Amino acid sequence: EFLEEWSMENLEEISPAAIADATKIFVNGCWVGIHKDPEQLMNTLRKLR
Repeated sequence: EFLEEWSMENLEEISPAAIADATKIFVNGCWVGIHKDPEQLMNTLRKLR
């Protein structure tokens, strides 16, 4: 849930010509989206943990 309100583009609502310069987000094995700013997402997830 938290990833989807933190602006994670899903797999169905995206064009594959905008996936080269984006980070693959996995959760527990399955690929669930991409993201365009992985450091603010990363330390935000850490300070929520």
